[PDB]
Amino acid sequence: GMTEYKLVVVGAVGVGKSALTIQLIQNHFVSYRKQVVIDGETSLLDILDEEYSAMRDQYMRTGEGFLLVFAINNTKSFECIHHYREQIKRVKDSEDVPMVLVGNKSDLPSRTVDTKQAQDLARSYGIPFIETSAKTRQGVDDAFYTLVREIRKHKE
Ligand SMILES: Nc1nc2c(ncn2[C@@H]2O[C@H](COP(=O)(O)OP(=O)(O)O)[C@@H](O)[C@H]2O)c(=O)[nH]1
Ligand SMILES: *CCC(=O)N1CCN(C(=O)CNc2ccc(Br)cc2C)CC1
Repeated sequence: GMTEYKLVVVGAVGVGKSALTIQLIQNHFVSYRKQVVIDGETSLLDILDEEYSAMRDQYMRTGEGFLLVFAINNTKSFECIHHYREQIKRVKDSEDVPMVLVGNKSDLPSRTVDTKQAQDLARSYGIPFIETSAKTRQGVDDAFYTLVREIRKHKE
């Protein structure tokens, strides 16, 4: 009776992909599944489980929506976003794939990527940007819920 969405969290190593997922589900900071209610509608999210790692194309292809995560104190991680977005476009064979740009570790003061640079990038890609902290939970439900909204809009 309930929609199920396969979400992929992608980004450079140590940007907080795992921590974001654990925060979402367990509300704690040290596939995975969670049911959420968004706009009145219950959905089951299935979040599929070194500088950076390249992910299997077949794995990427199973995602219905993607969080593109970088860490706001890691400029190299922000550089990687382009490559992950290009991989998603390639494997999904579409310029229009549900995605959100996520700038993580917003609780840290050592910032090297300005909110405005990321805002401008996300505008160029035509996607929402959300600053998050896996540590404080700031932004976390917003990132995932916004992604589900993107998926639902795309399906309509
Ligand atoms: N301060 C802070 N540290 C974070 C945040 N998210 C992740 N970390 C830390 O960053 C490191 C890498 O996080 P991890 O989830 O393993 O990154 P992944 O490789 O992208 O899955 C760990 O030491 C985490 O505790 C966050 O929002 N704030
Ligand atoms: C900073 C992030 C970055 O430079 N990249 C580029 C490499 N990459 C890929 O995902 C592309 N490589 C890839 C993927 C699947 C298969 Br099958 C084979 C290959 C070579 C990670 C992001």
